[PDB]
Amino acid sequence: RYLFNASTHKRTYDLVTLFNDKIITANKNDEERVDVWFVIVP
Amino acid sequence: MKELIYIEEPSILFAHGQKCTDPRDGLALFGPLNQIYGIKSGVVGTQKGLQIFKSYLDKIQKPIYNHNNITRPMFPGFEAVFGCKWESQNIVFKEITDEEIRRYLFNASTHKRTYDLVTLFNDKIITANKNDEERVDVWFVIVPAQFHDQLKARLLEHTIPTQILRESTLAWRDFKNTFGAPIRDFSKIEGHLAWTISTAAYYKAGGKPWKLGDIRPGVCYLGLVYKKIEKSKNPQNACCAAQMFLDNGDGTVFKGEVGPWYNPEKGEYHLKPKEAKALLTQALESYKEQNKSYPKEVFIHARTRFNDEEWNAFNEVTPKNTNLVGVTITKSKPLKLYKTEGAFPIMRGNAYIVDEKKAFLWTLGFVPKLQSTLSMEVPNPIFIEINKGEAEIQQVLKDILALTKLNYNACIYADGEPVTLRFANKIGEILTASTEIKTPPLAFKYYI
RNA sequence: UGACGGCUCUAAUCUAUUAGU
DNA sequence: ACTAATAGATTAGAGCCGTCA
Ligand SMILES: [Mg+2]
Repeated sequence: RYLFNASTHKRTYDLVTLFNDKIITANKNDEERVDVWFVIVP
Repeated sequence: MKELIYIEEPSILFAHGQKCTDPRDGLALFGPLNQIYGIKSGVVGTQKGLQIFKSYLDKIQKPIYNHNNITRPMFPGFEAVFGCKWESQNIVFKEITDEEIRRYLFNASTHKRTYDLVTLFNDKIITANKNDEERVDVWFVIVPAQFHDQLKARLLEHTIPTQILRESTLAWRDFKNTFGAPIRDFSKIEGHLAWTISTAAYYKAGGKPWKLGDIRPGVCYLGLVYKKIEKSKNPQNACCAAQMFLDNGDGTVFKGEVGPWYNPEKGEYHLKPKEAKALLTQALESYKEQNKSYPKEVFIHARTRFNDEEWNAFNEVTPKNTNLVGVTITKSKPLKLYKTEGAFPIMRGNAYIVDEKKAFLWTLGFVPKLQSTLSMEVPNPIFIEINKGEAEIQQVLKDILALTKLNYNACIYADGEPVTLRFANKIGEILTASTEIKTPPLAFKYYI
């Protein structure tokens, strides 16, 4: 949800952990070979 | 004086969503399922390896024949079967030291020489991957024994596909002996060699040749195996699980659960009580999150009878409405049969039921269309037993045969044992080379 | 390590008992 | 309460050799 500009450390850490774990799991789990990853952020 | 029940052979799928039996027929007729626009290679070794590999690669593009094409279909051409571009004008090459002062490798200190050579190769590959701008997909290694084991173990951390080919495999023409004859004559199975290398290269580049389409939903397959290791106190750890075979709304999956759970005892090949829970706990959620639902029915394969307390612990661990069955497969059981007439053996797919649980099954019987038998001599059966669990015997007997053709490392018509145990065994010896590996990857590409 | 199969020798724990200091 | 010697019956490594007359 919205936690204001405060807790900005947690604010960036949560999102970056989510994206990083998603990318790492995709790289180490899926079978199809990929070359580039285009990240779309709102 | 008992009738033997015959089970019809299952079928596989190919391009355009159509069915067939032999993978080679589908390849020569419809090719692969998914398509990759091409592959970019990369080679390491000596310049002799470079010229030999280039010569062989340009030899592949033209069709080749077999001694008796009915026994083995002909190879029509790499681009014909696949249409995937693979040329000999896009190869990168990193030179190796060639003076080779340590020419005494085969008769010297094994550990030091192996560590030095594997360090050299791995460091060169890492430097090439982390420095050069040009992209790479696979790597072929040519070398002129506890040797190939360490090569993949250290590189497993960096998630890079790899392949190794013997120096005598490609240029077998001049590989003569003291008599002068080739030591590994390949004058009859060159087409099948091309088949095997081409399919291995296509898979390891990210292409999926074929998938099953005669499977039922709500089922999961699993297997376990044990291997011997002695470092300090002989901890018979093993317990290297494999296979998941889950089914989402559409598709096949071969991730599996990996990690060497430890059995500290000496001869207790039976699983530890503490480690048992973690295996099923790590197996369940992988299917759950992909398919959004729990697996109603599950399967367990093995190769050794296990005690009761592990089964109990699994029973409390397993969720509601899930049946647990442990299927034991044995290969060394003398049940030599004989066809009454002719110089010719029995078919494949014949099953013999002795009781409610135990059974004898054949896989190495002649194909009706191959005009010959896979086994060199009269084949021997395999024994199937159900230790614990309640289910229908007939569907289990027919279902194992469906998993006798998913061998991606080769293009044989079928393999005796189901490839689940083969995958687990293959993971075993390659994951135990180095004990410093943490969180191993969950893909079959890197170590096959 | 091309991959499969058929073989050939070597080793080892778990039962249940005996002889044994 | 553990140390040797005979069996039945499981259970795992390695090493050769052919490739379907
Ligand atoms: Mg291989």
